[PDB]
Amino acid sequence: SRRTYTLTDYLKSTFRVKFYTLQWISDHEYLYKQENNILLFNAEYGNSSIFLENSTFDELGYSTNDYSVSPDRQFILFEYNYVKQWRHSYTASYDIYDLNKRQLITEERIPNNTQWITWSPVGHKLAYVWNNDIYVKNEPNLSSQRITWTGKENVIYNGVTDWVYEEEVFSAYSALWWSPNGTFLAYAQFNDTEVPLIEYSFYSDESLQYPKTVRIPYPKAGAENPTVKFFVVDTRTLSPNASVTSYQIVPPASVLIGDHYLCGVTWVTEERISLQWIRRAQNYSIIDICDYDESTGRWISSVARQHIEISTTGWVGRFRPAEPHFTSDGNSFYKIISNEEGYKHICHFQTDKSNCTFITKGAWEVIGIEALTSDYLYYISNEHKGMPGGRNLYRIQLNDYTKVTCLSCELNPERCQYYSASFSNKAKYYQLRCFGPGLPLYTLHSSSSDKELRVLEDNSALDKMLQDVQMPSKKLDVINLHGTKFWYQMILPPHFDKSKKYPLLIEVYAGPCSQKVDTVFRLSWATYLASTENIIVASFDGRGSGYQGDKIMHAINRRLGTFEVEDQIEATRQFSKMGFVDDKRIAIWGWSYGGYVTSMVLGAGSGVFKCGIAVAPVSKWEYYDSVYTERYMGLPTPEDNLDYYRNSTVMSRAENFKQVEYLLIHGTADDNVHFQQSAQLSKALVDAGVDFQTMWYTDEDHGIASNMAHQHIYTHMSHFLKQCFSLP
Amino acid sequence: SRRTYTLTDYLKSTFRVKFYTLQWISDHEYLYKQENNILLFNAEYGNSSIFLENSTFDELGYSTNDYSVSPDRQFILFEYNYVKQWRHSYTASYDIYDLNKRQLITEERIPNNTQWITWSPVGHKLAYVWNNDIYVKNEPNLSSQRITWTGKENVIYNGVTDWVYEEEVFSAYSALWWSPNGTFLAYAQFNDTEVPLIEYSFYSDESLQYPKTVRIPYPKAGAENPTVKFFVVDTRTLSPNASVTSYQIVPPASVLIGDHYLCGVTWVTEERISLQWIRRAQNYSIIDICDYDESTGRWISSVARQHIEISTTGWVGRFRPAEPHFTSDGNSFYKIISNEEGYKHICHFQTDKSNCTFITKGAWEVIGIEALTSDYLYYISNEHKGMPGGRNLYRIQLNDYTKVTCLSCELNPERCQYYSASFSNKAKYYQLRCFGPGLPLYTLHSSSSDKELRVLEDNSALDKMLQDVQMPSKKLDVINLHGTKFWYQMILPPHFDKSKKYPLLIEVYAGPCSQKVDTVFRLSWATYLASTENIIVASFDGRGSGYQGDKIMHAINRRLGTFEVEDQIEATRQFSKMGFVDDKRIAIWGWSYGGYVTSMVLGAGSGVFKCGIAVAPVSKWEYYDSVYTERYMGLPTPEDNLDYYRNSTVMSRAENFKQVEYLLIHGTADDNVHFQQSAQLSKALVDAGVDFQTMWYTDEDHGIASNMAHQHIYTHMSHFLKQCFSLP
Ligand SMILES: *[C@@H]1O[C@H](CO)[C@@H](O[C@@H]2O[C@H](CO)[C@@H](O[C@@H]3O[C@H](CO)[C@@H](O)[C@H](O)[C@@H]3O)[C@H](O)[C@H]2NC(C)=O)[C@H](O)[C@H]1NC(C)=O
Ligand SMILES: *[C@@H]1O[C@H](CO)[C@@H](O[C@@H]2O[C@H](CO)[C@@H](O)[C@H](O)[C@H]2NC(C)=O)[C@H](O)[C@H]1NC(C)=O
Ligand SMILES: *[C@@H]1O[C@H](CO)[C@@H](O[C@@H]2O[C@H](CO)[C@@H](O)[C@H](O)[C@H]2NC(C)=O)[C@H](O)[C@H]1NC(C)=O
Ligand SMILES: *[C@@H]1O[C@H](CO)[C@@H](O[C@@H]2O[C@H](CO)[C@@H](O)[C@H](O)[C@H]2NC(C)=O)[C@H](O)[C@H]1NC(C)=O
Ligand SMILES: *[C@@H]1O[C@H](CO)[C@@H](O[C@@H]2O[C@H](CO)[C@@H](O)[C@H](O)[C@H]2NC(C)=O)[C@H](O)[C@H]1NC(C)=O
Ligand SMILES: *C(N)[C@@H]1CCCN1C(=O)[C@@H](N)Cc1ccc(I)cc1
Ligand SMILES: *C(N)[C@@H]1CCCN1C(=O)[C@@H](N)Cc1ccc(I)cc1
Ligand SMILES: *[C@@H]1O[C@H](CO)[C@@H](O)[C@H](O)[C@H]1NC(C)=O
Ligand SMILES: *[C@@H]1O[C@H](CO)[C@@H](O)[C@H](O)[C@H]1NC(C)=O
Ligand SMILES: *[C@@H]1O[C@H](CO)[C@@H](O)[C@H](O)[C@H]1NC(C)=O
Ligand SMILES: *[C@@H]1O[C@H](CO)[C@@H](O)[C@H](O)[C@H]1NC(C)=O
Ligand SMILES: *[C@@H]1O[C@H](CO)[C@@H](O)[C@H](O)[C@H]1NC(C)=O
Ligand SMILES: *[C@@H]1O[C@H](CO)[C@@H](O)[C@H](O)[C@H]1NC(C)=O
Ligand SMILES: *[C@@H]1O[C@H](CO)[C@@H](O)[C@H](O)[C@H]1NC(C)=O
Repeated sequence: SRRTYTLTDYLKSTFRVKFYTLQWISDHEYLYKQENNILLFNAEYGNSSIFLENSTFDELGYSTNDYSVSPDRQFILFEYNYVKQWRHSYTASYDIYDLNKRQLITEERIPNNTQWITWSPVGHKLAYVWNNDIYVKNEPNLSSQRITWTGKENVIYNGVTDWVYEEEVFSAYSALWWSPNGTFLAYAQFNDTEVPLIEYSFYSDESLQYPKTVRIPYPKAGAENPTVKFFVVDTRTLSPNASVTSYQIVPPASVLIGDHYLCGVTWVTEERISLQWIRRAQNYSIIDICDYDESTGRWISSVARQHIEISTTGWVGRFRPAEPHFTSDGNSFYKIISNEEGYKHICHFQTDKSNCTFITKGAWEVIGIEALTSDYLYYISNEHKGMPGGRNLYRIQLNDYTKVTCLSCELNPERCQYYSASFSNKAKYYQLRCFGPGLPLYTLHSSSSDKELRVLEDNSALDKMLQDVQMPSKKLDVINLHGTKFWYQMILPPHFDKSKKYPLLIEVYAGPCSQKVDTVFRLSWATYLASTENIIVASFDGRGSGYQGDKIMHAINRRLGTFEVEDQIEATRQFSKMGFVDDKRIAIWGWSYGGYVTSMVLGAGSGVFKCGIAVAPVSKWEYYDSVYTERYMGLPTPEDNLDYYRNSTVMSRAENFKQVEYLLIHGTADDNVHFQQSAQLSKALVDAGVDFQTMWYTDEDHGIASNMAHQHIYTHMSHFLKQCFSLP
Repeated sequence: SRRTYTLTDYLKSTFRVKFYTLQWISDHEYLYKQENNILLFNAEYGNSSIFLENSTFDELGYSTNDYSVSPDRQFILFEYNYVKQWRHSYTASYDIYDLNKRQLITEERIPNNTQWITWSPVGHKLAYVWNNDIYVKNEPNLSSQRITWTGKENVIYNGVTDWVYEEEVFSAYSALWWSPNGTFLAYAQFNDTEVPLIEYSFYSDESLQYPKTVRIPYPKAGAENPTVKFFVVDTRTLSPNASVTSYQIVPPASVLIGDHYLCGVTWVTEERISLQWIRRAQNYSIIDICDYDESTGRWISSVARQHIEISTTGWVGRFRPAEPHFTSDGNSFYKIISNEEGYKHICHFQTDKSNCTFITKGAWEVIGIEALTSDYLYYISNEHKGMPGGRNLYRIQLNDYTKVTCLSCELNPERCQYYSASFSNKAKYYQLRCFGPGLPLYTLHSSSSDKELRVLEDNSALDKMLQDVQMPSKKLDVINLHGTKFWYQMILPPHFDKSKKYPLLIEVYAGPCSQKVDTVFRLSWATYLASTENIIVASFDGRGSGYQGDKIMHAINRRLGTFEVEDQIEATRQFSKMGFVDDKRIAIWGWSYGGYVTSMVLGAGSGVFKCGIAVAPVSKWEYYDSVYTERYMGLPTPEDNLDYYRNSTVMSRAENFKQVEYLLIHGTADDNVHFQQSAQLSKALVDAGVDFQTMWYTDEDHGIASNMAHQHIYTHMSHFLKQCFSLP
């Protein structure tokens, strides 16, 4: 009877998955925009009430908003006219609306193309970056004070990151931080003067007669990296006829020595800030906790307050060293690190002592610290049921590491095994976000009573919608490789036959510290491949993956393209041992690093895979950026690791592609994995006499994210997989 | 029984078609390279002597790619270190060899990276371009003397064409012209200052960490074109401590009025030069025969000596206006222009009388004037058998235009219907080149008795091989469209069997004045397609084609992408309704203009074609260069032809692509038809939700001619074709 999940279902998001985004604005109240009106919900009394109606969002372009209400609740910031740039970065326009007089501020408006804006932590101060320079507004109707005058396109960024810092270090565009009471505003300046430029054509609209050339300061492996400086402005003296009072905090000697990176900024107190630096190698990190000298206005550093974290078996942290979470008095902090066993656990440090005390242990890892009060610490880990692909919220008593309780494990054990949490201030309440394995579920809770104050979103609407369709099922199991058990998952077609034979599709990412296998509910292209095309879609996290301890994650240090690729084969090999797999029809695919591994596996000449598809794949690590590549492969010089760079390019394996049907896809405007990568790859194959297929996407970036492109690629990839599989 | 001409035979040229390349150097002697020796033959006598032993090459420390002997037979130029640029342009290194003392002149050498070099018509002077400047060397062993100082990269070219003059007007990279006795040295200077730059990426070898951005001053439709200046230099006063004596010849005012092009330079005598200019709108052209004034050094022009040529139905010439052929004395010249009946024939002009007299007439055309003596004039036309796709050599008596003799018609009426010739210095002898339909045949003839002195090359070898292989047959014929007789050709598969239904592939170019239907013998991809895959390959010349009169050719003036594509469809539709054609399997493919035409047809929704391949297609004329585009479309403004520009793009037909299988190939380093053109086309298709196949070629250009690429694209297109035709 009932239907199957169709490609059109997937491409037209006909089966919507709802979520519940809120914005805490006190230890017990939060804002939520419904339809278009911001409502203020009180978590302590359960009552709510419109904060400002739908009738104030005057569309000044096309669509609108995202909002930000000043901590003092006297003003509200409205963003619209959003112009996307890189992954996190973009420009937009802002309008400040007075919540008192209840009028839109027209005098001293915020510039068109602001790159970043933000309220001070308290009161209603503003600090924004426009044309790479920092400006501050003590009042929404006053004139801003220019803080920096060095701003310069493609060269000097003040308050916002350059391309590589946005992407591989901060995972954000923002590079300014207000101090708790708004006394100080800290920021970072990036200098790209010596950073080479990546360049590519961007054809624009059909009517543009000459293509334009995009130029971006992008450091590829080995290249000259951008430098950085850090400053702390004392906003108290900001006046139109006064000078900007500031101080430059320089990194510690152990780091100044050579090329380094600024990777973390944490305000401990108004008089204390914490900076986290890392040498360019990324196996030596350090935390420098600076104190404000009242009598001189300078932030003094101290050996007693510095904390070195290093890695002798790989790199520090997962994707970057863990951030420290300071206590209120700032005299001590907690930060995740690797223990003697190689597992990521919480360690307790005292601001001025170098030895710490782990407050957790186990054959599991703390995913990240979430909230900290004077009595408890709330964190996320994959301990529960020993599944590295699960996430639960836990609370541990600071005065007895014995009293640890799981606050989410048994709320809905079958439907919910993957949470993320969002606490209020002082952490007296929290939103629980459940992403699977069952339909997503958002609920609010009290921290004291641990009770479920209410259901914010249950997706019951999607539940109905789905009971009428033949959904596939997702199973997570285990196989052993090298005496170790690695997890895998398979999306199984509806009424999963049994011993009958189905074509297999490995969906791989496998980048370092990644995790493709999990209990997150997803409605993806695989869902359709299984439900409608009856294709099994497996995934496997072998060596290099994360969340299972450094032993597994650092297996690929300095040798990407080896184990993670090899394990994808060994596992698919076993998958074919199983009787429901049609070994004559096994394919593989992946995007980005998944594109790389897809290609490397297809280039292995293992005889196991029939066809593959790589999308925006890395092909030669020397083409990728410094921060990411150098973290796992070191420098591409003969005195360092140039050898493993050389033998891990996809081109080196071109002759074997003759044994498989290959589909290579890239977006011509990929600022991330430059189209260049695929250009050098197809050339090698051409030189090698290998037939394959191609698909370029004019002006699409790393995401091939436009609607038309999105639908095109999957439709195009679908026909390919079906052809290779002899499917109608 | 016998094998078939296989795809591999075509790609690796297993079957070589020999030819014979000689260089005349007198009226009875020509140079010929044999087994790497330069031999000097003697016409009539037939004997030959070693002019330079191949042992001379081996002593040189490099691969001598080309040679040139001084007209006085004392020196020989050795071209090596060749480095191709555009279609004609390229730089090289040169060594001058002293034939008398048999040494390699090693002092005051020619610089490396020479853009162009050439001997004076007599003696052994040299003129060369280097760094966009002109240098003159009187003696091989003496310092050269600089002539221009303005030469600047991508902006000022002295003695060599810029991108657009090379490709569109001169079909050459040289812009130098020695006078008959080498007294003067005429040269054009090109200013690209205000011409926009086309920018694209060149990836180069894998080791290149960052791609290189290529930039060419390239004028696209309606854009600022480069400007030009002509100059005659009196080399006699050339001395290190002396300025340069030069006069700038400006075009007649009727042309100077606005944007113009210099499209011809012909020396008549040592004191008379003929320049040919054209207006940006190529429907007005004028010849200005200038005389040297000994008392001033000026080159004076006179209204009497000016001949205006214009078209009311299209543009002047076939691609450019025919060039004037002057008489020894210089008082009269012969040039091809259009009849009052629209047919291109030879008109006799008086150097100072505005009227001329047509010495030839009919419903056929003269392709070109080959030689001119004081009694006879030799030309090539397609009159024989009223076959527009044929070529023969004719001789006409200047004293009586009634006696015309066809020198090639009856030499091999069955094997040779397409010739081209080469005459000795005074036309005392001529080499006839027979390119089809039989195997190419080169022969030597004496202008006196017109008897065949000997067979230079008959390809007897090739003839022996092919008899042992099932070669397909090529039949030319006619059909009627719009009440006219348009020619076509079909490469029929071996042992053709009317009654049985073959798949049909239409190979099309269709560019204005083009000719796909001819009698030239060609070992092509179609040969393989028909001999092996049993697919019929046909070509059709409809409206817009050339060599059939202006009424046919100018039909698409100002409306490119209409009648000619419309004529391809009507024609196929007829072939479709024939018996031996399986209308359920008809494809069409093409390159450049052909690619554009293939696309416009596929997107016409005429339902005739199943699939199509487009290689480096034009997609929107505003993207192509001005000289060529503006010649058939005029200017892309609302006051001109902007409207036919607008509805002639391929994008505007993107939707109809939902009805056909389409392959889109394009070199990413195509400087001629920019990649942008396909980039824009795919984007349109993707935005129209249409699925198609793509294939980019890293760094290949318009010809996609590297040996590896060349093979890949034909193997690729072969697969695609076989799929679509349901062929195993
Ligand atoms: C430099 O030039 C000399 C010519 O003086 C080249 O010698 C030629 O070498 C070829 C190959 O060994 C000879 O070809 C032979 O021709 C006979 C016909 O008489 C044929 O039966 C054989 O099958 C073979 O093809 C050729 O006779 C000989 N010189 C002549 C008479 O043309 C020499 O090869 C050249 N050196 C190089 C490497 O360029
Ligand atoms: C690059 O070369 C290294 C060195 O040979 C390869 O490492 C070896 O791989 C083989 C086959 O998988 C193993 O049996 C050896 O034990 C490895 N030796 C060492 C020293 O590690 C590596 O696999 C190659 N990597 C790529 C990208 O092909
Ligand atoms: C090439 O053409 C440019 C104009 O496109 C010439 O530049 C002009 O030079 C004159 C005198 O040097 C100035 O008065 C003008 O202002 C310039 N025009 C512009 C807009 O640049 C240039 O001189 C030409 N080059 C040569 C050597 O002929
Ligand atoms: C020579 O070509 C020009 C350039 O196209 C002709 O003039 C244009 O004619 C079209 C219509 O045919 C008009 O739409 C344009 O506005 C005209 N532009 C100009 C500058 O006149 C011109 O008529 C042709 N000369 C002749 C009469 O043969
Ligand atoms: C561009 O638009 C013009 C105007 O409609 C088209 O010209 C006419 O096309 C129809 C269809 O062939 C004919 O019946 C008319 O005789 C054409 N002539 C004119 C002047 O109207 C033209 O075909 C379109 N070109 C393209 C490439 O689509
Ligand atoms: C594709 N996955 C591509 C090539 C490997 C690295 N790639 C990225 O896009 C990364 N920048 C992803 C990423 C982002 C942020 C962090 I911290 C870590 C990885
Ligand atoms: C493809 N054939 C492309 C688009 C039409 C013009 N094209 C060219 O490549 C031409 N530049 C070829 C050409 C060159 C010189 C003359 I005179 C005429 C045509
Ligand atoms: C909720 O109701 C209480 C009264 O018990 C009131 O003090 C408060 O203002 C209300 N808060 C909201 C969010 O409406
Ligand atoms: C504004 O909110 C109301 C609900 O109170 C809703 O009915 C209306 O459609 C919304 N208009 C929009 C889309 O801004
Ligand atoms: C940026 O760095 C360059 C050195 O590469 C230096 O000359 C310049 O002063 C720096 N700019 C700033 C504002 O720090
Ligand atoms: C700041 O200086 C400007 C002119 O330099 C002056 O108009 C203004 O009054 C000064 N600010 C104050 C309030 O002193
Ligand atoms: C950190 O990495 C560098 C660069 O690869 C290496 O030379 C250095 O010895 C490492 N330090 C360690 C492992 O402590
Ligand atoms: C042909 O050329 C040779 C020199 O290679 C010469 O000896 C001979 O006399 C010439 N033949 C005649 C008789 O003209
Ligand atoms: C000019 O010629 C004279 C000959 O008298 C020579 O001595 C002088 O060096 C020359 N000057 C140059 C190098 O232009």
